[PDB]
Amino acid sequence: KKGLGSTRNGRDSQAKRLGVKRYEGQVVRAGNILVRQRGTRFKPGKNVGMGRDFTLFALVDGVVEFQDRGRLGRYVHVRPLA
Amino acid sequence: KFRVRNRIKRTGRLRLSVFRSLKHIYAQIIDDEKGVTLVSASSLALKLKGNKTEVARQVGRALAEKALALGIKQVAFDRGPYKYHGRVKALAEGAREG
Amino acid sequence: RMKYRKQQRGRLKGATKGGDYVAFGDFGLVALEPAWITAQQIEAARVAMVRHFRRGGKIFIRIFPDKPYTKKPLEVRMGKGKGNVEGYVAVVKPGRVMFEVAGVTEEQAMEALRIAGHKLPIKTKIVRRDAYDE
Amino acid sequence: MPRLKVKLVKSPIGYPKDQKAALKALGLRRLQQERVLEDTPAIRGNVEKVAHLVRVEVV
Amino acid sequence: YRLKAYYREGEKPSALRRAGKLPGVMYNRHLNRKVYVDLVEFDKVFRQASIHHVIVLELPDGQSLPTLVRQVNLDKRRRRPEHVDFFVLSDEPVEMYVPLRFVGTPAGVRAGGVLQEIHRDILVKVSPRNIPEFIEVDVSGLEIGDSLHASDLKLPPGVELAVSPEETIAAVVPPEDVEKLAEEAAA
RNA sequence: UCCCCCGUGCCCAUAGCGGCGUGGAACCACCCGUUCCCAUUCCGAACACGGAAGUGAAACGCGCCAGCGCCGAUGGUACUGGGCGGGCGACCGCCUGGGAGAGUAGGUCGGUGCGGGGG
RNA sequence: CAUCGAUCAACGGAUAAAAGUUACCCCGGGGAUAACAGGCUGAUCUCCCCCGAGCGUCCACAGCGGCGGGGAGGUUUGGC
RNA sequence: UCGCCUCCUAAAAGGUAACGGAGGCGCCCAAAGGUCCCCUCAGGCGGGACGGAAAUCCGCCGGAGAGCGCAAGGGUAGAA
RNA sequence: AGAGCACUGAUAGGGCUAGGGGGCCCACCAGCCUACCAAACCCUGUCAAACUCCGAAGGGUCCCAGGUGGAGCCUGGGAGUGAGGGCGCGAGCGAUAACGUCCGCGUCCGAGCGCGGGAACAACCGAGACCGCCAGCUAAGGCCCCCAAGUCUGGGCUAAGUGGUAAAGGAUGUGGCGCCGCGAAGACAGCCAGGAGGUUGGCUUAGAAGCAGCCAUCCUUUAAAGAGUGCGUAAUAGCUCACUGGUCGAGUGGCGCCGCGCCGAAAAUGAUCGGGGCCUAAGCCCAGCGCCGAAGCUGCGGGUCUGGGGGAUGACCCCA
Ligand SMILES: [Mg+2]
Ligand SMILES: [Mg+2]
Ligand SMILES: [Mg+2]
Ligand SMILES: [Mg+2]
Ligand SMILES: [Mg+2]
Ligand SMILES: [Mg+2]
Ligand SMILES: [Mg+2]
Ligand SMILES: [Mg+2]
Ligand SMILES: [Mg+2]
Ligand SMILES: [Mg+2]
Ligand SMILES: [Mg+2]
Ligand SMILES: [Mg+2]
Ligand SMILES: [Mg+2]
Ligand SMILES: [Mg+2]
Ligand SMILES: [Mg+2]
Ligand SMILES: [Mg+2]
Ligand SMILES: [Mg+2]
Repeated sequence: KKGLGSTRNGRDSQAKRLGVKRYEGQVVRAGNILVRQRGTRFKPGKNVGMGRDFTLFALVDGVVEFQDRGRLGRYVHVRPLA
Repeated sequence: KFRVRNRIKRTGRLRLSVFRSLKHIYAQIIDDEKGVTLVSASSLALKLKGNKTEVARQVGRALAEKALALGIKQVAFDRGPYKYHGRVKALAEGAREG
Repeated sequence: RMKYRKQQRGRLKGATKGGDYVAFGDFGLVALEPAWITAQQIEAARVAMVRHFRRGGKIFIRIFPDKPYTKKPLEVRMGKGKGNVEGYVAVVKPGRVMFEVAGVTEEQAMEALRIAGHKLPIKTKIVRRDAYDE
Repeated sequence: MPRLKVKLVKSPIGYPKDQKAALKALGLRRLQQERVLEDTPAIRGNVEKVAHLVRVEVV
Repeated sequence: YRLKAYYREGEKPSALRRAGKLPGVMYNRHLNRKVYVDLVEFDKVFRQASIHHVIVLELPDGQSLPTLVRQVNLDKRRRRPEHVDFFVLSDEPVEMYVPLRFVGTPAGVRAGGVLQEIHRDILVKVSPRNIPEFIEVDVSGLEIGDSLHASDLKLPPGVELAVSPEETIAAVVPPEDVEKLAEEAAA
């Protein structure tokens, strides 16, 4: 019954929690993060912004919204105000 | 082609988009958000002479006169495809000096 | 071919899209129930048609084995079967037009498809044509 | 507008978790239990959610 | 060719789908009416009517409309139709298909060959007034290796095309024999 | 309030591609010269200055076509919540909600806000 | 306070410093786990058949059944 | 094989196992770092002394199919 | 999921065409045809976990509203658990085997081996058991006997014990449907009469007269015969095939589909749906009323817990 041993295909990597964090119409505070992502899939809009890892974080307190610039991408903004 | 239209749109508002043609030079002060123009300084649309460089230097002094009575102070330049050199400097260099 | 190695399976779900209609041909063969038709009954069904009529006709195979088989050899459990020891198979669901031919009447072709229809694990129904072209 | 009266003739055994928790929201604990409420469409959902367990009458 | 038809409305499709009826719909440029028709009546007629013959509908509104099929949503699996689209003709131009009745026996068939009527029908540009029946082709001087495109065609009066004259229509292919299995399983 | 031109912003191909006509009064571009600011990994090609010999050919904006491209219903279907049924088997069927994809008729050679100049 | 000495790679790292044999063996437990069988399957095995290209002096079927296809048994080799 | 990275299995929030299917890392860059400015590919067609299917050039077509150090994925010429 | 080919790759046919294969220009080194292999591109029709121009039901999150549930939150004391298993589904592995395994959702056993149907049968079906009662309603499932309840009513189906376990396949089993041919000028089956010359068609062989193979896809006298549907032949001759006539006398044939059946189908102690036994319905399809049924619900009684309520109260009294 004694057979062979082994291949090469069991390696994997561990999870990165890739997602939109806060969603549209969610109250967010200051500094919060909104989009953890790979690249510029959703782009930083009004009162948003990103460093290094494409991380959309609110510059200022407000409400989060989505608008679709079809061509120009997808944009997450911040409605400060109230 | 344009970039710096976007570069300013990051920071504040108050686009001062300058158009330069071979005999003409038009300089507005246009605000986004509301997406509406304001001080529409020009020369070939005003009445000034035609020596180009030393003509931009005066339309540059117009917005100052015209705007400082409208609640304006905040510079926010908008070089077009041009390169901050000749007429665009003279157009500019009178602005804050005005 | 060129492809790349081996592939999972795929539960033949809805007896559907794997389906067609007699295009470039007179009469054709249909599937009453699904299976995994192999690159060895096809040829076996193919040559069985030609041999019925020497010098004649044109047989239009319309399925292709683009799928890997996988079998291990008597061992235990490790890795995935390299397999292919029978080769390649073609995903076949009902309604599909397996074969269809042209070049003779029917008394010389109601059997050529009747024959090869016996080279299949699945029940078949010869298609006349029915000009229902879409 | 008339109310909503619902009776139950089936048991929540062999049926999922949320399906049960609705019956708590509607207040169904026993057998042939009669909870009569106000035909509000938010509530109708959980009746539409367990339509097979409960019997519905219009009052 | 005459053909009774009926109306379906707020009912449900699969209903008289069972009882032997058949659902459909008609449309032009300013009307869309869900309707239904008998199947065995549709199956009696369409087999030779096809996507070509004159199609008339004599609805219980007394109306009698010259129309055409243009989509057959057959039941994939179970060789039977399920739904039909109807185009309301009028007078304005229209694209449609015309049979390509080939005539004679070709030359390549003699020394081994079979006709492969690639397109028996051609999308054309024409008027409902002018309803051609077929476009004959003297396919005969064609041998094992001689094809025929949309270029090689004599068109009836008042009819023009919308496909491409750089397309294909028919061909005579070599046959298949048993002496050539050597070129196959053993190589 | 409207029409043309110029700068520009939004809706993101019912704006795009190709072809066809028009526009030069002002508009803008081509165009003259590189003396000075500036500049080309050679070059006034481009960036730039000075400017009126020439023109709307280019490029550009405006109107027509529908060939490509795009948009695209209704209808019906696959599929699927959820409840249920049949076959040991691969799988299939019923009911109530949801409802595609592609294919059809059809539509499309953009729409709009601000300022400035000229009507 | 700033910084250095890591295949501590068995990479949350027992020590700073570590390989084997036992059938001369023993102990504590495990069918949570292998051989013999009981059980599931039935890939292979044995038997059986369906079409029918051809053999059989002429002719598919007296007897034979290419390429294929579907089954019964659970006697083999195996899998669980 | 043991740590870490990319895709699927991952059943459309995250996450998900198997001695499942496929591939990488233990480096590197004083410029591959930041600021300001200029420029925008691969490929194809057709002409071009070398070479020659493929050398630098030129006209057209060319919206991303090139490039972004290394595996893969996301992203991206309205630049990175 | 689905579907599609616009990216990644895969593919059958045809087409036009870079390259090469046969053949001439037989060589300046190029060229034309091509039942040849072949990419670029197009149409026809497609394949995909690591393809997506699209795209769901569902899924997650914030707001609003219902929702008082042993909801949710916070602080602290204490534990236990961290081997699980079954079934339905979506995948991977495995042989589209395994009462095999690794995952996800949900369910249940474990902790419900406590009850009722499934003959028996932990997780299949119903249904959460606080106790008592010789009370009533029911779910699953059942109604000839063990075995409580219609040998119930109407309408079909099958002659095998199908029911009471299995295929590809064969068929002249049976019933229902639809699509047509024939026929009073006379049709299906039977019976009588005739059934031929050109022609031993051309190639083919020892031979090919129809019966070896290949090929096309003739002319006739006659009311009617086809380069012949089988046998038979070595080739032949012989019969019979359809076809014409008469006979004749109340009808006939062919295609496919479904509803139910037949065979296929051979194992080891003794055999059987649980057993008997069954318009032989006590089996299958449909419709209707009725009945039995579990600890589920209801009825009365008792206990205990949480909460409210009565008392200027221990206790007791009420209701959920
Ligand atoms: Mg991120
Ligand atoms: Mg319908
Ligand atoms: Mg005027
Ligand atoms: Mg450690
Ligand atoms: Mg010793
Ligand atoms: Mg062993
Ligand atoms: Mg047979
Ligand atoms: Mg055999
Ligand atoms: Mg950089
Ligand atoms: Mg790059
Ligand atoms: Mg799929
Ligand atoms: Mg609330
Ligand atoms: Mg029991
Ligand atoms: Mg109770
Ligand atoms: Mg009794
Ligand atoms: Mg036996
Ligand atoms: Mg025994």
